[PDB]
Amino acid sequence: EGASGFYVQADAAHAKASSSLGSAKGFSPRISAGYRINDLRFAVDYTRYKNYKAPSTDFKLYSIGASAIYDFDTQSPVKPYLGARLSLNRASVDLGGSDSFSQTSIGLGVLTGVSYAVTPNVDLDAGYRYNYIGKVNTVKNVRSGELSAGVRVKF
Repeated sequence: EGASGFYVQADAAHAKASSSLGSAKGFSPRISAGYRINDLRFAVDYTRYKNYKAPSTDFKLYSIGASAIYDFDTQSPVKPYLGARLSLNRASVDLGGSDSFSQTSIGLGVLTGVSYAVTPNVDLDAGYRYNYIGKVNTVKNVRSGELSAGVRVKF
């Protein structure tokens, strides 16, 4: 109805990916862009997961997501939040030097966390995301948990 407080955010994340085959640990840098309407934040992000240590079959995970988030007001620069995320997900496996990708899978996740306002234009953000990514070319019940820390600049 009237958009405002456009912004960009970068996060670093410790992640755990799981499936019916097992689980693995790694890192999940994220970049997003967004804005506020009403008291809601909307954002698009690109995330890419890598293993710390490569299993016999190494892989990467990629998503592009759309998030809707509610920020709780307190009497303070500390602001809890709660949200939901829809995503398009792919996996990668290296094959003679080159990545080869899986089909695309729709994912559904929850996000929560806390922001701190450093100044009226800059926030720090400590978060948890959980994503149900489902079935990625053969492998079942793919899911991830991510703990993150980032910076948001509302230009």
